[PDB]
Amino acid sequence: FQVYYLGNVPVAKPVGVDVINGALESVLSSSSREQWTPSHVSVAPATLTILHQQTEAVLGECRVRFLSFLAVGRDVHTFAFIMAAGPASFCCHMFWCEPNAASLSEAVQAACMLRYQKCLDARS
Amino acid sequence: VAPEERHLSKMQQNGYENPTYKFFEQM
Repeated sequence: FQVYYLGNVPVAKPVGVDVINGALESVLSSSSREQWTPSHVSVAPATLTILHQQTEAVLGECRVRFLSFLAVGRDVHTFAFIMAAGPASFCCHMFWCEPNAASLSEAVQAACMLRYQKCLDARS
Repeated sequence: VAPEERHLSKMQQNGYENPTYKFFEQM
């Protein structure tokens, strides 16, 4: 079906379902569905690229090695991941997924798994 | 418990810590 990019917000910690549900509640409170940006995520072990639906304009690109955490929200449509934007600086990227966030969350976990193996292969 | 719902509940309850970041962090 369809993914919507909800945007991103700073967060205080690199990990935690509490942190991502906090971020999702803030963003959900301050936007209406009409404002949500239709999009899709190009997932690779190196990077995730968030692309606008028709135009394919780049809305973000995130390196998988600095993704610290990801989760599905308490509402099953929600997906979020936390990026270590810097050593002590964390940014949460959030999505609404129809029919639910399962396939996208699992793709992004899979990128992290393959990227991690690369890190081990690099130093074997 | 469908195959979806098991992985799905874990994704909600626990999420997932990227071992790449945890690896590259220790060093």
